[PDB]
Amino acid sequence: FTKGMARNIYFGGSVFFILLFLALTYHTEKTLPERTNEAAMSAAVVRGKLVWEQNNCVGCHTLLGEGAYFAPELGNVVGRRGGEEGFNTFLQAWMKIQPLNVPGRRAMPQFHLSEGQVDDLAEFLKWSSKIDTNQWPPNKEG
Amino acid sequence: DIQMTQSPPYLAASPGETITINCRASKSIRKYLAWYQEKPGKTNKLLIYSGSTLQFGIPSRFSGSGSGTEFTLTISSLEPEDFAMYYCQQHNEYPLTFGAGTKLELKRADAAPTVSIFPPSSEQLTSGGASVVCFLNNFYPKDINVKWKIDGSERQNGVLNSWTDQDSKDSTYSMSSTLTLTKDEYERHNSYTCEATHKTSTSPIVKSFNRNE
Amino acid sequence: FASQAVAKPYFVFALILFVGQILFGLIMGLQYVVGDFLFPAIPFNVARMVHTNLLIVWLLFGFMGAAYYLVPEESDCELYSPKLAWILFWVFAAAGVLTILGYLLVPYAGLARLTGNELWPTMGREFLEQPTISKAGIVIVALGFLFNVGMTVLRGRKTAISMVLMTGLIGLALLFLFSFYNPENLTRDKFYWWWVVHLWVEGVWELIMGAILAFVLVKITGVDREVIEKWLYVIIAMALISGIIGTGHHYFWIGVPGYWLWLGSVFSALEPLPFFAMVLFAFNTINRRRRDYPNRAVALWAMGTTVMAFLGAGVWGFMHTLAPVNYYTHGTQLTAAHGHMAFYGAYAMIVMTIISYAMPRLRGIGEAMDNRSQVLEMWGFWLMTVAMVFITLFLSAAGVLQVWLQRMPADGAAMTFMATQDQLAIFYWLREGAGVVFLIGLVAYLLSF
Amino acid sequence: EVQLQQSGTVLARPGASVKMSCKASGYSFTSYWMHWVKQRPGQGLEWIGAVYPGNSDTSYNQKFKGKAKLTAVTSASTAYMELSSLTNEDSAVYYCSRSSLDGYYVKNWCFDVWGQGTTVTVSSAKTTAPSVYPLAPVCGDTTGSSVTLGCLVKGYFPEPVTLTWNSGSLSSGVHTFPAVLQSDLYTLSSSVTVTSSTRPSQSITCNVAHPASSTKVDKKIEPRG
Ligand code: HEC
Ligand code: HEM
Ligand code: HEM
Ligand SMILES: [Ca+2]
Ligand SMILES: [Fe+3]
Ligand SMILES: [O]
Repeated sequence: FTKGMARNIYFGGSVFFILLFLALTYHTEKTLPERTNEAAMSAAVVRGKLVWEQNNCVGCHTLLGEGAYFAPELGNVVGRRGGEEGFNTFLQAWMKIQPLNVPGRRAMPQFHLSEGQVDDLAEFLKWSSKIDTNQWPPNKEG
Repeated sequence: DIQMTQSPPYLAASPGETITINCRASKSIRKYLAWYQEKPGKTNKLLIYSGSTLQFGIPSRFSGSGSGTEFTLTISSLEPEDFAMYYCQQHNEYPLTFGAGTKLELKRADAAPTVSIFPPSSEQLTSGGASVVCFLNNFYPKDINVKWKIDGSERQNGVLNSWTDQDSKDSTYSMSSTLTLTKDEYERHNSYTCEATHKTSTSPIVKSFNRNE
Repeated sequence: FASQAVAKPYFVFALILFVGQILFGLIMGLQYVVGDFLFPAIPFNVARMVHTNLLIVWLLFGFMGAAYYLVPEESDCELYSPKLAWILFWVFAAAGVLTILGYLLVPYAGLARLTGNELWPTMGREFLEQPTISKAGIVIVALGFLFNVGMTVLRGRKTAISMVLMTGLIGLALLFLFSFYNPENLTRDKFYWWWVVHLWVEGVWELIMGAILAFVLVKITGVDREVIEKWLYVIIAMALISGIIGTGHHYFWIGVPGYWLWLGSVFSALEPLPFFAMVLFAFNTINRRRRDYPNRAVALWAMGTTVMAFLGAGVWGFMHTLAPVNYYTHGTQLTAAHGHMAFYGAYAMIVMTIISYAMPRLRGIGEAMDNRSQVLEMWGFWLMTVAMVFITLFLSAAGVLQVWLQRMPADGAAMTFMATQDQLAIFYWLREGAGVVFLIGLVAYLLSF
Repeated sequence: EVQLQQSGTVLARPGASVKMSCKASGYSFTSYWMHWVKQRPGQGLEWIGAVYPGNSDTSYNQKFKGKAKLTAVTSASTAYMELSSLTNEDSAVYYCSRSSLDGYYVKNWCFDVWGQGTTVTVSSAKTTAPSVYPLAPVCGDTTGSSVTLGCLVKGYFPEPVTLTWNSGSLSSGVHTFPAVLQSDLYTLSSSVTVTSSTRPSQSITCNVAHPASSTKVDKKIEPRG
């Protein structure tokens, strides 16, 4: 067993697995419109995504369990704030009342968002929450 | 401890009007004042916390403002269901403390009471008691005064008063007065009188009876 | 060889930036438990992006510097362009500094507006908070660097070390291209995001560290080139073999098909292997010395780095890489714990391993420092290292406590986010403490110069 | 839906002890301060204290440090308050309520849901059925286009009593006054206005029930002679 047989294991070993991965990612992408329910991904929700990125919520929250651990999972927050029917209305309030100013509590900034922008944010979150996520998180709390 | 005093104690208004109420704190409480509404047969309801932040679900017709020491709640266009008791609560310090409240009553046209007097029943009597009852009914405003005259001479002792809350149907008040005497004291005098004075008149409403018939 | 002279700034600048990283980690660690500390002025999300972007950037400077140094010894000739190495330094430093400042001096959304993110959205993604212009700056700098150093291996010897480190870098640059790809669909977003983070950190960087390590063993030891490079090849083989499908570990809960639960857990199980063999490599070729080497501080660094890389990425990664465990632990203080030791253990440590090597022979001093500057280095080694195992312990303790209070009970009995957070305070307090020990340990490592 | 459910009325003698409960449903019980508030008639709200079911800690208003004991049972989502060595000043309504924000460090915040209140009545009185007397107009004073009658309910314990006219079917023109205390015992009264051709032409009956004593009387109001 010399350096040559070592180096080839590396070469082919990784060519095999790159192609195998590229295959599966090809396969994955063709299930996405069902799994993520793209039929319901509206102009509203794509914009909500923008509002989300531009304000860096992921800088404090987790979405689908990836992000920052300072603040709650928002992936399923719909469920835990009057859900389908009144979430938009809540999130409208939720955003205008920040920061809450309880002393020593972790604080959320005031983003000065339009009622249009908040309303988008809400659909984006409502839609995020219905992705087939392999049944994650474990419970209502996220 | 920090003490809250609300004003006024009660306030009358009409639907569609604007009213505003005050809450003062004995010492500075920064921004941390909340307001609750109390109605009969419902649980207390948060309106505003942190001086000016509307609670989820509360209509924007409600609002509030203040810091330090002096705070107010405002209702923009009163509504039928806004007539309730309002309490304020400081949330800056332990212990939590509350104002004693403001009653926000529905205004209506002034109304004279209907007075009726009642002698003891014949069964109360043969059992040893003597209650003389007087109902002052369906009146507005709430301020009223009842005066018992026995044989021309006023009587202060042995009198219990009871008042209804504002009627939810006709917005008036009622009150009974009960003069409680013994069979014996009762049979001693002849004329019993019930006098109501209420701003709908300068002259008292007078109901009485002679004990013979 | 002279033009290795360029590698200094990159290290020195890298050390500075890494002091920055700590202070901001320390801010956050305070904000955990004094939740309005520095609010509204510097929210948590700003401190974070400073902390995490200074990490990425300083490690890059380290890497580069490392290339600029070892390549010419490996290549048998002077570096292609010192002027391109110097020019790039300033572009890249200017770019790092300007963009950290944007983070601080303007609210994120306005900075979006300001850099015309609107045109080609790429901001607001974890580790990818830099404006689309800074990204491009980073790209241009990277390409110039590959040219400068890649040109140096075309003319000149091609060792396996250089070849492998070169593969290492090229892949780092290319994958960084997916940071410009920001799909409108949330699950597609996260899917490709991982092609940067994980394909970086468990794949292509492993090559960069292996090669850097392999180099330091060669010189630090005398041990034959043929066995080191044979070994160097074995390690990456295992890295790529396990790591590529491994990206499945990040694929459990995001929207992509269930078969990832299986694929991801299976291949993930194998991912500590490169790191273990990295410890074997370490001890065994620094077991059998052709010479005692003046700097035993590099030795230590070399061992520590493999050992730490193995506990952090190796052991801590395995703990939570199987789907049924990950299900409860995902996006938890356990995540913070792993992320910390592994980044520290593989990438922070390796950067300093080489610094300890290159630095003396770069200020023309000699193959090592005066015994005063040697025991300081070893102290700084131990404070920072121990401090980190402490940091991750408290974090794991807090992760496990979080999973118990919030993840496992059913609805109604599970504790809310913010409330279980409060139970965890004591751990976060202790975490700050270890964090203070660390800074002191960096300051010592620094004063060794 | 977030709801707090409080136990029924309790009656106690002076010096005795009493334990009431508050059953929380619709949210994470272990994550909010549960607060307790006292209210006596015409007397303003007073904060008693709070418990945090996540770690069992409590906080008492210094004025209730002797009186009250808060505990919580996490598996039943219920919290409890035991009051002790009852004094007459302890007759009052007691509310539980939930801090409107979750977590252990929001100790002194405002509340977002209240129980409906549990009454405590402290008395040496013994259970006693009311005497119920019909009130008719002054005899011969029959002069209106309407006439008013009354029922007088006297000397009973404890509250409450329910009163109706003609088994409930005669329900407007009615007022019933809040019971009051004379000595040990309560008394209350009700009136009915009805058009003067209605009675004594048709029959009007007073119906008083007192469930503490298992009593139901019916007094029909007869003209005097
Ligand atoms: C760090 C400064 C934050 C950033 C950036 C964003 N949020 Fe946040 N959020 C933060 C904290 C510390 C908390 C807990 C607040 C408390 O006192 O209870 C929150 C809370 C929310 C919630 C409530 C979710 C829940 O409790 O289950 C929501 C819906 C929320 N935040 C949304 C949100 C959005 C949409 C953001 C993008 C503009 C965002 N947050 C950024 C801290 C921070
Ligand atoms: C030195 C190499 C590594 C580095 C630098 C590293 C770093 C990280 C970081 C920062 C995260 C959190 C990513 C995020 O911010 O979302 C993470 C997540 C994760 N890592 Fe790695 N890691 C390394 C190696 C490994 C290895 C070898 C394994 C497997 C044995 C592993 C398994 C995981 C898993 C399972 C998660 C997901 C946590 C969750 O689901 O919440 N890591 N890693
Ligand atoms: C010792 C002082 C440090 C402190 C106080 C600290 C603190 C933190 C905090 C609070 C976070 C964010 C957690 C959250 O999002 O809720 C974080 C993130 C991170 N830190 Fe540090 N850190 C320190 C040192 C270091 C070092 C030396 C490294 C490099 C190895 C490091 C690497 C990281 C990484 C990779 C993340 C990303 C976390 C993730 O997404 O899981 N930290 N740090
Ligand atoms: Ca993260
Ligand atoms: Fe990974
Ligand atoms: O990872």
